[PDB]
Amino acid sequence: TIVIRTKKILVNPLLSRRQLSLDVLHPDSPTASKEKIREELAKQLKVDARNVVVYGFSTQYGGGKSTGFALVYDNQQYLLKYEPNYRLRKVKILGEKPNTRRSFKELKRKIKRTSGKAITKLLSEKKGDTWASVQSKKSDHLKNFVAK
Amino acid sequence: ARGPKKHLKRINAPKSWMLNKLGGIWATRPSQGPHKLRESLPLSVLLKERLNYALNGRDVTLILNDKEQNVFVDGKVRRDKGYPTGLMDVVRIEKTDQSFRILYDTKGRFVLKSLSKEEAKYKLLKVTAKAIGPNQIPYIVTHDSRTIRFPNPEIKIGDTLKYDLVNNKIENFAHLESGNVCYIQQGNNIGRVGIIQHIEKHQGSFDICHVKDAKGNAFATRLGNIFVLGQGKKSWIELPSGDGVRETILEERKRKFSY
Amino acid sequence: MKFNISYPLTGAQKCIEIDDDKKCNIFMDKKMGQEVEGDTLGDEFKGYVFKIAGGNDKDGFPMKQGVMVRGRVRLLLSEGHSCFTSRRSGFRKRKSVRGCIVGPDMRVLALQIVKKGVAEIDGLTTVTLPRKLGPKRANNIKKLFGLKKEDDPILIKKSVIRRTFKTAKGKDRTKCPKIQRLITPERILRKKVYKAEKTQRYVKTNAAKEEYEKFLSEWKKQRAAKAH
RNA sequence: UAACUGAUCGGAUCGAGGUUUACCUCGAUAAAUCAUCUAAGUUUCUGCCCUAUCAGCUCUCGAUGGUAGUGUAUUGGACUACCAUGGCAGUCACGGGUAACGGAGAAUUAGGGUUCGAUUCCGGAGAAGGAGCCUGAGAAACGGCUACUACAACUACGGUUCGGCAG
RNA sequence: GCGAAUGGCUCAUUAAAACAGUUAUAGUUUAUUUGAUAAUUAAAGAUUACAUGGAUAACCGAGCUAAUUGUUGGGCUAAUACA
Ligand SMILES: [Mg+2]
Ligand SMILES: [Mg+2]
Ligand SMILES: [Mg+2]
Ligand SMILES: [Mg+2]
Ligand SMILES: [Mg+2]
Ligand SMILES: [Mg+2]
Ligand SMILES: [Mg+2]
Ligand SMILES: [Mg+2]
Ligand SMILES: [Mg+2]
Ligand SMILES: [Mg+2]
Ligand SMILES: [Mg+2]
Repeated sequence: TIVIRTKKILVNPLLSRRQLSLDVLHPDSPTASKEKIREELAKQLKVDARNVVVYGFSTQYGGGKSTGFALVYDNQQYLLKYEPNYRLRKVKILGEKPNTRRSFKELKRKIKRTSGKAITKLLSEKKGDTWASVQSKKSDHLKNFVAK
Repeated sequence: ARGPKKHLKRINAPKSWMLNKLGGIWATRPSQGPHKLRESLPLSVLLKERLNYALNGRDVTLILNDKEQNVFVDGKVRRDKGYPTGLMDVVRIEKTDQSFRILYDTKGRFVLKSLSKEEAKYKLLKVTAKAIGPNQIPYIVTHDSRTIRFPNPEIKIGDTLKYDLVNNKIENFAHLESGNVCYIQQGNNIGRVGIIQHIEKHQGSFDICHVKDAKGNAFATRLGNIFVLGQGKKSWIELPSGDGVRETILEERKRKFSY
Repeated sequence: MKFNISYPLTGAQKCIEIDDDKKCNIFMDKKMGQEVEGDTLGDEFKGYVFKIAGGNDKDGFPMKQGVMVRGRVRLLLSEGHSCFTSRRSGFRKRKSVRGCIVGPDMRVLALQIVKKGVAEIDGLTTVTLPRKLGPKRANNIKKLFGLKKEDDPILIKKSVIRRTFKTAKGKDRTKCPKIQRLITPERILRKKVYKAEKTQRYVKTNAAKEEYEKFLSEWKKQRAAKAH
């Protein structure tokens, strides 16, 4: 079985979450997948699964333990407003970050070297995943949510 | 050197912040403000390192750009990540109603002194200059860069006013003389607290004062680093708990580990 | 030689070719910003008056005005010059420019119709270019729309031009400009509040001054009564 | 208290929430003076390796000082006019050399030493070589311009380059 | 508007020079920060304050070069721009 000692607990109203250090004891088993650690933690603290973010796990040498960290947001509204985007992808909420640099710098090339009309015509074609689209997928996912 | 320097490297950031040697290249360069760069504790460190309310950079930004107005210094809102919260300032976090005072402990690192509500109204101010202003209006200036008008005329230079931050009205004051209580803002004697024995003026340059504490160890420091804590043996502030008495490492080890 | 002919009212622009050395003898050694009879050019130009507004070299070089020489000269162009664009604040460049004086080395001349004669060239008379971008500023509306100064702001509101157009998608849409300078309640409020700030300044200062004064006299009464 | 200049400033700018809307409550920003922060310019005292096959040095336009100016952000021979004859040197001047940027430091170390520090930090300097500028609060900027010396890229030869790896 | 004067690179120059530790600025400059001030808008002229005036870019339209982040003429309208 998985035991979870919950260690250092800071109540953070500012970001409206609880910050957590975690100790997982898995004496007979491989390092615990985050799905399981999430679920066991939620079982302990009575909150929703998708209200808890679990991160940064270190199994020690010899394999009885892992130490990790957790976050529990008050509402998934906040959680959806605070966690950064690569994390929302780990949780499948957001998407892929496509290849930015190359595009952006060749666009920089062409943009610098012409004037307004053409510039706008290039900007229409930019490969970016817009901040608009981000907040849109966030809101939409907040609209597809069901409270526990 | 072509003008102003906009960066700060972690190795060069003051020891008082207790930053990790290995934590990065840069640290946060304190903003121009009420306090000097070396006497600054910036907000970003106040939140990230001390309170741990912010885990990283992004987080700090979140707190200080959130429409909700989370952090207060001397009653006034601050949204600037590098705002130089200095000595004697009262920083207050609206969400938890935590009210802290910015201080140095005997080891010269920055500390947040938890204050109850009655403490948090008051803040200690130290007179820098005293002049007649325009229109023949007497004025006074403070370490936190206040300018105070129509001061009580008895107030001399280098005194300590007790300032009501609700009323913006100086309440009581005391000056630098034999027999008052000090805190020491800068020195190898930084953080120590004591009764002024006397003051010697050398008049070319630098005037030195001597100090005692509750235990009876003498100190000395230049006048500039003395900050007055009230009249008598009583201080108008709740001190971080050393009470302002330095401990020999022998004393430290004894009391801590029972040797 | 090639002539780019623009005329201001219609907003007419056409450009013309003349291979006659004899026909182009006229503009030779005429400085820019000069008046030309159109007659000596061609028959369709009978009765025409042109202003020589500029031109271009064989190599593309435009003529700067006031540079008086025929052919190219190199200059140091600071900001606020023709032929120039500042990439940066203080910016200067060595540039090759064409002089004011028209030689055969010029491929192109820019011509401004001043007085059009009897002769009728198609694109001068044929065209009427529309009015896009009506007036924006409040007062400019009032003027160009013929309204009184004493008049109500809502009359300015109601008289602003509408734009109506068909989207490339085939949609039907209408766009309106915003009036700048407009007198609204908000402007007046802000004004009232600023004047308030002032009056508060000297009021508060006065009250302080008097508070200090009376406290003073009390304190000296105590101070001197401590002396005896 | 005289006058003087008008080439200082003395808000024709923006949001938001609203008590239902003719009035409140929060803010954004522009800018002058004085403090304050930040940084700089200059600046006091003291301290560098080898060399005498360097013993005198500096002063025809500044060498040391004095005067009026001028210039500068300011002080000053910083610069000018006049005046004086000083200023430094065996306690090493002046002049060479350095496969010399200075420190924080590094390798060795009984003790005393020896030998390194181009290189994480702080100063200083430079952007191929020299000079000169623009604009700024700050620049002699160099991922700014002008010229020359020496070079780099296009050219239809007439022209051109957002030409400068000690990023 | 603001920034581009930080950062990054290199050690060629440099022997009281730079640098270091100690000072002075009562001999100065400082954009952005924090605090505090502000009753008179010189005179002549002008004077609407329920708020003044003329322009220009983007845009539309016509061009020049073999050539570039070159720009030339023409028609429009904003500003916390310029008065
Ligand atoms: Mg991202
Ligand atoms: Mg900042
Ligand atoms: Mg002094
Ligand atoms: Mg409203
Ligand atoms: Mg050496
Ligand atoms: Mg360096
Ligand atoms: Mg220095
Ligand atoms: Mg390289
Ligand atoms: Mg030498
Ligand atoms: Mg010296
Ligand atoms: Mg025009």
